Order: sequence, then C-alpha cells, then structure tokens
Amino acid sequence: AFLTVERMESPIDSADDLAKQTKIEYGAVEDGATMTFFKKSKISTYDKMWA
Amino acid sequence: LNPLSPDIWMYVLLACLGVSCVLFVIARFSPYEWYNPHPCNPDSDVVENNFTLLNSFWFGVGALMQQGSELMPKALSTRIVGGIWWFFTLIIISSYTANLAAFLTVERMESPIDSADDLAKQTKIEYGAVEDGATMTFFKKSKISTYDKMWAFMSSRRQSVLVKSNEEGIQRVLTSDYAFLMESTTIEFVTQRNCNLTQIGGLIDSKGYGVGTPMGSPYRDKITIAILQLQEEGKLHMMKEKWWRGNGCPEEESKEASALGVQNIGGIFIVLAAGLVLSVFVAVGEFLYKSKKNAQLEKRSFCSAMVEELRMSLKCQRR
Amino acid sequence: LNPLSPDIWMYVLLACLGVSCVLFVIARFSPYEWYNPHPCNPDSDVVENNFTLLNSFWFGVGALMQQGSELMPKALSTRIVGGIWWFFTLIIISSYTANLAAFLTVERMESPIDSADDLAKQTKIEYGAVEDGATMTFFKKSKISTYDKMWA
Amino acid sequence: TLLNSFWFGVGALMQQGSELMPKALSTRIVGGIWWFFTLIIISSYTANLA
Ligand SMILES: CCCCCCCC/C=C/CCCCCCCC(=O)O[C@@H](COC(=O)CCCCCCCCCCCCCCC)COP(=O)([O-])OCC[N+](C)(C)C
Ligand SMILES: CCCCCCCC/C=C/CCCCCCCC(=O)O[C@@H](COC(=O)CCCCCCCCCCCCCCC)COP(=O)([O-])OCC[N+](C)(C)C
Ligand SMILES: CCCCCCCC/C=C/CCCCCCCC(=O)O[C@@H](COC(=O)CCCCCCCCCCCCCCC)COP(=O)([O-])OCC[N+](C)(C)C
Ligand SMILES: CCCCCCCC/C=C/CCCCCCCC(=O)O[C@@H](COC(=O)CCCCCCCCCCCCCCC)COP(=O)([O-])OCC[N+](C)(C)C
Ligand SMILES: CCCCCCCC/C=C\CCCCCCCC(=O)O[C@@H](COC(=O)CCCCCCCCCCCCCCC)COP(=O)([O-])OCC[N+](C)(C)C
Ligand SMILES: *[C@@H]1O[C@H](CO)[C@@H](O[C@@H]2O[C@H](CO)[C@@H](O[C@@H]3O[C@H](CO)[C@@H](O)[C@H](O[C@@H]4O[C@H](CO)[C@@H](O)[C@H](O)[C@@H]4O)[C@@H]3O)[C@H](O)[C@H]2NC(C)=O)[C@H](O)[C@H]1NC(C)=O
Ligand SMILES: O=S1(=O)NCN(C2CC2)c2ccc(F)cc21
Ligand SMILES: C=C(C)[C@H]1CN[C@H](C(=O)O)[C@H]1CC(=O)O
Ligand SMILES: C=C(C)[C@H]1CN[C@H](C(=O)O)[C@H]1CC(=O)O
Ligand SMILES: *[C@@H]1O[C@H](CO)[C@@H](O)[C@H](O)[C@H]1NC(C)=O
Repeated sequence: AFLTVERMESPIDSADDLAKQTKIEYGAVEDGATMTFFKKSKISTYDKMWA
Repeated sequence: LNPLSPDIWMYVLLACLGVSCVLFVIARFSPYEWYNPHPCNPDSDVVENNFTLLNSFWFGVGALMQQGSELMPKALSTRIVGGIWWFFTLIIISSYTANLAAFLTVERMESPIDSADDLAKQTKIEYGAVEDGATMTFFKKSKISTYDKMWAFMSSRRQSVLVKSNEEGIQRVLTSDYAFLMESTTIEFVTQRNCNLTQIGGLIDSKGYGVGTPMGSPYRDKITIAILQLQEEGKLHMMKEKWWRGNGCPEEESKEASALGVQNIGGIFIVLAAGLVLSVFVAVGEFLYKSKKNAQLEKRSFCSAMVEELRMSLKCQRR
Repeated sequence: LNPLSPDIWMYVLLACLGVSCVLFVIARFSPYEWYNPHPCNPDSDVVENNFTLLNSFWFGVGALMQQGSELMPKALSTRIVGGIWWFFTLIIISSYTANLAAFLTVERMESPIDSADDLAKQTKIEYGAVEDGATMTFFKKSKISTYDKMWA
Repeated sequence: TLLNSFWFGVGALMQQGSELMPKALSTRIVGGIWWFFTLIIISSYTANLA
C-alpha cells in the first residue's frame, strides 16, 4: 500500500472543483477579458465563480 | 525482473559476493567456529571448519531464496552476519513481491510512427490526404524540411495515397496499412465513436473554420460579432459537446482478467533451461578435474576417466 | 487454479519432473557428491550418494512449495541445479500470490449503464417507454440535451 | 510418534519446516499434499489481507 499510493494530487482539477472548494481563493486581473468573461456568464458553474 | 531497478539487481548480486566474502573471513579467525569433528572421538586433536568458500557462498545464495541451507553458523560473530543477511533478504523480497502486482500486466505497443517526423522517414506506412483540400495544399506550398519530404512522397504516388474524401480515408486506415492526415476536429469525432483509431502525433499547423462571405459582403462583420456572441455565452462549446461526444471508447482500464501465461511469466523457463545446461558443463568439469587429480597417482587421462565412467553406468556401485 | 493459465501449470509440472531428473543424473555423475558416510569411523573406502531418484523428486517438490527438503546438494555441479530451481520457484510463487490478489478483489458485475447519460452515449442497449404515457411526453418536451438525445 | 506427527502438521503449516522429513513414499505423498494445502491457504490469506 505504501509503494503504490500517488505523487500528490491537487485539491482542484477543474473549475467546478474550485467552485465548490471555497478554501482556495479565486483570482483574475482588474478590467481584463478574464473577469469580463465571468461577469457576462450564466452557465451556473462560472456564475458561482463570479459570485 | 522489473519491480526492482537494474542497479538494485546489481547491488543485491554484489551483496551476495560481499557478505559471503565477509562470512568466509570471519569464520576462519573466529576461534569458536572451529568445532570438533568425529562424533565418536577420543576427544581430539583435530579442528575442522565447515565454512569453505564454496559453503560461504552457498549460505548467501541459500538464505536469499528463503530455502535455508544445510549449515547454520555457530560462533556469535558469524551469527550476526547471518542475522543481518536474513533481514536484508527479508526486505528485498517483501519489496519485490509487493511491487510485482503492478509490473505483471503486459501493455500495448507504441505506434511505429509518433509524429510527422517519424512518418516522413519511413516507406512502409503509406500516407496521404484528401486531394484539393486545405491539407494537400498545405504540403503543396510548404518549404520546411519535413513537410516537403511528405509532399515528395505524395506527388510520386498521387493516384494511390491521395483519397478523394474523408470516408475513403478512414476506410483505408482500417482496410490497409496507411496513415491519413486529417484536420484536428474530425479526428476528435472519429476516434471517439470508432475505437481502433487514434490521433498519432500533435497538430502540424493551426488554422480554423469560418463562415465564408464574398469579397465585399457586409455579412462578414455581422457574423464576426455574432460568432463571438455565442462563444462567451458558451453556445459554441455546447453545440460541439453535443456532437463530438459519443461512445467514448472507455476500454483503457479493463482489469477484469489476465491469468498469467507464457507471455507474462514466460522467461524463467529460459533462465531455468540456461541454468541446467550450465550445470551439465560443470559436471563435466568435476568429472575431469577429479580424474586429473586421480591422474596425479596413475595414467594420463583415459584410464582414470573410464573407471569413473563405468561405475556411473552401474548406478549402484558403492565401493 | 486461475492466476496461472492452464499451460503454465503444465510447464511447472514438466519442469518439476524435468529439473528433478537432471539433478539425479548430475549427482551420480559428479565425483564430489560421493562422500564417505563415516566421519568418526576410518573403516574403509565406503562411498554413498544421497540422491536416489525418489530423493531427487523430493528436492524439486520440496523447494517448489517453499518447505525445503531433508537433503541438500554438496558438489558445485548440483548446487547450480539446486540454486536455479530455488530462483525458479521464488518467482513462480511470487507471481502466483501477487496475481491471486487481483482475482479476489475485482467486482461483482457492473452494468454498462449507471445513469441516463450513460445510456445516451451507449447506443448498443436500446431505449423504451410506453406509447402515450407521461414518460415519452417528458422527453418530447425536454431540451436539456441529455434527454433530447434520448428522444432523438 | 503422535507427538512428532502433529509437529509435522503444525510445522508445515507456518512454513517453517520441522526437524523430520518423511521417508517411505506413502508418507511422502501425505507430506507432499499437505504442503500444497498450506501453500494455497496462506497464499489466499496473505492476498486477501490487504
Ligand atoms: C517484520 C520484520 C521483523 C524484522 C526483525 C525486527 C526488526 C526491528 C527493527 C526496528 C526498527 C525500529 C525503528 C522504528 C522504525 C520507524 C522509522 C524510523 O525510526 O527509522 C529511522 C531510523 O531507524 C533505523 O534506521 C532502524 C534500523 C533497523 C535495523 C534492524 C536490524 C535488526 C536485524 C536483526 C539482527 C540479527 C542479530 C542476530 C543475533 C543472533 C529513520 O526514520 P525516517 O523514516 O527517515 O523519518 C524521517 C522522514 N523524513 C526524512 C521525511 C524527514
Ligand atoms: C557456458 C559456460 C560453461 C562453463 C564450463 C567450464 C567450467 C569448468 C568448471 C570449473 C570449476 C568446477 C571444477 C573445479 C573445482 C571443483 C569443484 C569444487 O568443489 O572444488 C573446489 C571449488 O571451490 C571453489 O572455489 C568454488 C568457486 C566459487 C563458487 C561460486 C562460483 C560462482 C557460481 C556460478 C554462478 C556464476 C554464473 C556465471 C555466468 C553464467 C573446492 O572444493 P574441494 O576443496 O575440492 O572439496 C573437496 C571435498 N573434500 C575435501 C571433502 C574431498
Ligand atoms: C547469486 C550470485 C550469482 C550470480 C550469477 C547470475 C548473474 C547473471 C546476470 C547476467 C545479466 C546480463 C544482462 C544482459 C544479458 C542479455 C542477454 C539476453 O538477452 O538474455 C538471455 C537470457 O539470459 C540467460 O539465459 C542467463 C541465465 C543465467 C543462468 C545461470 C544461473 C547460475 C546459478 C548460480 C547458482 C548459485 C549456487 C551457489 C553455488 C555455490 C537470452 O535471452 P533471449 O535473447 O531473449 O533468447 C531467448 C530466445 N528467444 C529470443 C526466441 C525468445
Ligand atoms: C504455484 C504452485 C505450484 C504447486 C505445484 C504444482 C501444481 C500443479 C497443478 C496443476 C493443475 C492443472 C489443472 C489446470 C488448472 C486450470 C483450471 C482447471 O482445469 O481445474 C479444473 C480441475 O482441475 C483440477 O482439479 C486440478 C487439481 C490439481 C491438484 C495438484 C496437486 C499436486 C500436489 C503435489 C503432489 C505431491 C507428490 C509428492 C511426491 C514426492 C476445474 O476447472 P474449473 O475452474 O472448475 O472450470 C469450470 C468453471 N465453471 C464451473 C464456471 C464452468
Ligand atoms: C563494510 C564491511 C564490508 C561490506 C561488504 C558488502 C556490503 C555492500 C554494501 C553496499 C554495496 C552497494 C552500495 C550502494 C548503496 C549504498 C549507499 C547508498 O547509496 O545508499 C544511500 C546513501 O545516501 C545517504 O543518505 C548517505 C548516508 C550514509 C550513512 C553512513 C553509511 C555507512 C553506514 C555505517 C554506519 C556505522 C554505524 C553503526 C556501527 C555499528 C542512498 O543513496 P542516495 O542516492 O543519496 O539517496 C537518494 C537521494 N534522495 C533521498 C534525494 C532521493
Ligand atoms: C490487428 O492489427 C493488424 C495490423 O494492421 C490488422 O491486420 C490488418 O487487417 C486488415 C483487415 O482488417 C488487412 O486488410 C487486408 O487488405 C486488403 C487490401 O489489400 C483488404 O481489402 C482486405 O479486406 C478488408 O478488411 C476489412 C476488415 O477490416 C473487411 O471488412 C473488408 O472486406 C476489406 O476489404 C484484407 O483484410 C491488413 O492487410 C492487415 N495488415 C497486416 C499488416 O496484416 C488486424 O486486422 C488487427 N486485428 C484486429 C482484431 O484489430
Ligand atoms: O488561420 S487563423 O485565422 N490565423 C492563424 N491562427 C493562429 C496562428 C495560429 C489561427 C488560430 C486559430 C484559429 F482558429 C484560426 C487561426
Ligand atoms: C495583463 C493583462 C491585464 C491582460 C493581458 N492579456 C489579457 C487581455 O489583454 O485581455 C489580460 C490578462 C487576463 O485576462 O488575465
Ligand atoms: C401504464 C401506463 C401507460 C401509465 C401508468 N402510469 C403512467 C401514467 O399514467 O402516466 C404510465 C406509465 C409510464 O409513464 O411509463
Ligand atoms: C476493432 O478491431 C477489429 C477491426 O475492425 C474489429 O473486429 C473490432 O470490432 C473493432 N472494434 C470496434 C469497436 O470497432
């Protein structure tokens, strides 16, 4: 069991993994096209990411 | 032979030559190992050690395969050598047989080609694209080294390797030995629903689709903004998800199976049969060297050999 | 009996009767195996070989099942048969007990579908409903694009 | 004896062999088929113990 575990897996592997886990905080740049993507999205995974 | 790295298989083979050396050294000048022979003795003047160099290396090989040898050390200085070699061979085997669960599965080949570099240097796999597309025309106008070699090939054989549709290409990958050079998006569909086809390589260039308008038409700019409108809403991702996803060919895991055969294990019977043929040769070596030791008392080579040969034929000689 | 295929169980038994006869021939052909079975008795030139054919099988059977036998090779020509049969049966036992772990812990039998989108992709198992019920009327008005394919 | 016959059954069960091995082929088949028993019982034990 100790020889076959895994390297170290990140607690997130996607965007909805970081949408649920509110321990690691989001980021973007002020007035870029990244925050402008979430400001106009309504896909309800990315809506929480702007919430 | 993989669950230990090829320096570990050398370091445990030097450890057998190392410990059987230091067991042979200690057993000679430890004065408590020199025991008494003759179990019906007039109480002595004879001391005989049972650690030769032949028996010290039989202890290192004996205590390595967990089948113990005929001799165990006396004389505590030679028991600590035997006591710490046993903890060595315990950990080497318990690390071997606990890692062997993963390395005991065969795995698929890599393809003979793995890019457009590997596929330009070969002649066995024929290759071509759809004639008069944007893929043939890319190699027709290219000048870079690899992608001009791949058009020197196609222009020599433009009746045989250049199919005239994608469906004539996908069937010829199937029904022949052939590598067909598509666009990246059609391969993302075909390799889903079909499960014998894969995308060998990375993207050669990068180019995109587009609603074509006549040169001067104002519907250029009104669809330019409109295509951007579906993208940030996520409709272009939603429509592509609906069609390019199908039966995923999920058969990669597929544990479910694999009784070991002569494919997996397969090779101990080679190193068994190479060990016995080795042992027949050193049975000749003992047959001659003892007869040449008997030739230190009498005739040259033949008379001492044939007497030992004839007693072996009776199978029950017992002088 | 499963973690080795039924040919390998017939190559072990043909090696266990193979090596145990090669050990018997070499042990009576080697002159170093013949010893005087009287250490404390200087009586005469009596020689004795421990390797009869029934003791030679017992080394190949005793070392195949990890238990070890009463006799042990003494000449170098028979320590190489005995030394390589130990390495044979070290790896056969280690390959058996490492694949026997895999056959005891697989799963019962899993269905190829576990959801609706699993049966939306897999078009091998065919759909069903009742004509003019509220089941087909649910898919006829849905547009959720998982259930839209299920009416497609 | 009966003390030594049961020490062979307990000896050959924990894989540490006993001081006596049988002669007389009829008593070697008993020892030869008890060894295959205790091989499969332990190799099923230590492969399920994970
Ligand atoms: C089941 C088999 C039984 C075997 C037998 C019983 C075995 C008894 C064994 C007991 C070990 C006790 C130590 C606790 C182990 C926990 C970890 C530890 O502390 O290791 C530490 C060192 O410790 C050593 O190096 C120990 C060396 C053990 C040698 C035993 C030889 C006896 C052989 C018999 C002699 C024959 C004499 C014969 C006489 C006639 C290192 O710790 P670490 O991991 O590096 O942590 C740091 C991690 N970090 C680097 C990330 C910061
Ligand atoms: C294809 C190749 C074929 C070769 C064919 C030609 C080979 C020809 C053969 C040559 C040698 C055999 C005949 C001469 C020696 C006689 C044997 C003997 O026991 O005597 C001496 C050897 O004692 C030693 O020194 C043993 C050498 C080290 C043992 C480990 C060797 C490597 C194991 C192999 C793995 C490596 C793998 C290698 C790569 C694969 C000492 O014993 P003694 O003192 O005489 O005892 C008398 C007993 N008495 C006193 C009670 C009377
Ligand atoms: C413990 C210390 C001893 C160490 C010795 C051993 C170290 C040796 C390490 C060698 C490492 C070499 C590395 C590379 C080799 C490449 C060759 C190769 O391809 O594989 C070759 C196999 O190889 C054999 O068959 C060797 C068998 C060894 C038998 C000797 C046992 C000695 C027992 C000692 C008893 C001690 C008792 C004590 C005595 C007192 C050929 O394979 P192939 O080409 O695939 O042919 C198959 C045909 N086919 C192609 C159709 C499938
Ligand atoms: C690694 C350890 C090596 C051990 C040693 C070598 C072991 C050699 C073993 C060889 C077995 C060869 C059979 C092939 C196995 C494949 C399956 C099979 O056929 O089994 C079949 C029966 O078969 C038996 O019952 C075999 C009984 C084996 C007894 C061996 C004792 C030897 C001990 C030594 C003697 C001491 C003498 C001492 C003298 C001094 C049943 O098949 P099934 O699964 O029921 O399929 C039906 C499935 N269905 C019901 C779903 C429809
Ligand atoms: C001597 C008599 C004759 C023997 C003959 C036969 C013996 C043949 C023996 C060996 C043969 C083959 C040798 C190869 C492996 C050995 C060394 C090695 O590399 O291991 C380690 C050395 O890495 C270290 O941590 C160094 C620590 C040294 C401690 C003292 C060593 C001496 C012990 C005496 C203490 C006396 C106290 C007790 C006194 C009672 C690991 O190497 P690494 O690559 O660095 O690790 C990976 C690095 N990583 C962690 C970043 C991932
Ligand atoms: C494992 O991989 C092998 C290596 O590619 C592969 O072998 C090839 O198999 C195909 C057929 O599947 C062989 O095609 C033949 O070539 C002629 C043209 O010269 C074909 O017309 C012909 O029949 C075709 O095969 C179709 C099946 O794919 C069949 O429905 C049609 O009738 C069609 O006409 C021949 O069959 C090709 O030469 C083989 N290559 C080599 C190097 O042997 C194996 O099929 C593959 N096995 C599996 C199970 O996937
Ligand atoms: O043909 S394009 O319009 N211009 C070139 N490129 C980028 C250079 C890769 C791309 C990249 C992605 C496209 F979808 C289109 C184009
Ligand atoms: C550095 C900045 C603010 C720019 C750079 N490219 C993006 C842009 O120009 O839209 C921004 C990065 C982002 O969106 O995180
Ligand atoms: C038997 C039938 C057709 C009826 C029964 N209840 C549902 C109904 O009355 O709506 C239907 C079942 C279904 O939807 O599969
Ligand atoms: C892949 O292998 C052969 C070649 O076509 C065929 O028998 C098999 O059914 C194929 N599998 C699929 C999923 O097409």
